[PDB]
Amino acid sequence: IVEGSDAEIGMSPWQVMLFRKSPQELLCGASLISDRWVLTAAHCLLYPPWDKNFTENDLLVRIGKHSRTRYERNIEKISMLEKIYIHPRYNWRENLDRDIALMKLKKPVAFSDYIHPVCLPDRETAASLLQAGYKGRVTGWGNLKEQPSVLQVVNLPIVERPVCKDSTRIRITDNMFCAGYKPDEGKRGDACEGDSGGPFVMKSPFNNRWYQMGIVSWGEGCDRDGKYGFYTHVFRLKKWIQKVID
Amino acid sequence: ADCGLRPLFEKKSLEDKTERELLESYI
Amino acid sequence: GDFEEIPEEY
Ligand code: NA
Ligand code: NA
Repeated sequence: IVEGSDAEIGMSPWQVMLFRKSPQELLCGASLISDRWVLTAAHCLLYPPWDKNFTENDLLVRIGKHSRTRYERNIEKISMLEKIYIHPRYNWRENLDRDIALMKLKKPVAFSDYIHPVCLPDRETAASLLQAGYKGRVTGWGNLKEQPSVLQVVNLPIVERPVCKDSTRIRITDNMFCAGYKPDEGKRGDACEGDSGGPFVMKSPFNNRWYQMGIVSWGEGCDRDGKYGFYTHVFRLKKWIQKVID
Repeated sequence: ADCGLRPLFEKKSLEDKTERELLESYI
Repeated sequence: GDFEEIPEEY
């Protein structure tokens, strides 16, 4: 996260760290959506241009964390994966369209002050909140510039689709949305390397619950002027999510 | 359905330091 | 690596 700030304790109790078992390291972000299911970017698990193809056994899920590097005894919980599901139309060759994956945990995780699932949007929540200028929040342990001690937070405004499309030569799809400040707006911030798979969340003003509207997917560089962060549109892929869970 | 209600914030009626930036953009 | 060691159990 570039140009964010340190999270408060318990501010993002759905934040999940995808952890590599050997060499022990951060792979990606992710989010908790129930006591047994974790949501992330498909590119976190499968990205052939970089010879990435992780299997269940290569990885661990670390839930309830704050510190990037420390073992947070009596607070985090470390879970093994039972199974990985990648969208069958995930487009790694072109533009990362449908950049989404689910992870089923071996055992349900215990909820706590620091561990709690986020909501997934229904159609009406999506329509209400996914509007240009409306701000969301993205969190991660990724790079601070194109390594944090603790989880970082940044609030960013949703950008108009033509502004998103005109910022890149990549083909943008209805399964993506972009966010970030324009150079003229003065403020800045973005996701970066290692923040992949983490959540873009919004707080509904109607029922006061947090919803995960996006997944950290791609950006040309990090926090570059005139470029934006691109996020997987979670509601657009909700049919696939539910079918998998069901 | 207790999703999206954080124990240390919504559950206790406490606000985090920048959630109101988001509310103020929902215009 | 820069990562404090996790319990062996995991
Ligand atoms: Na364009
Ligand atoms: Na930018």
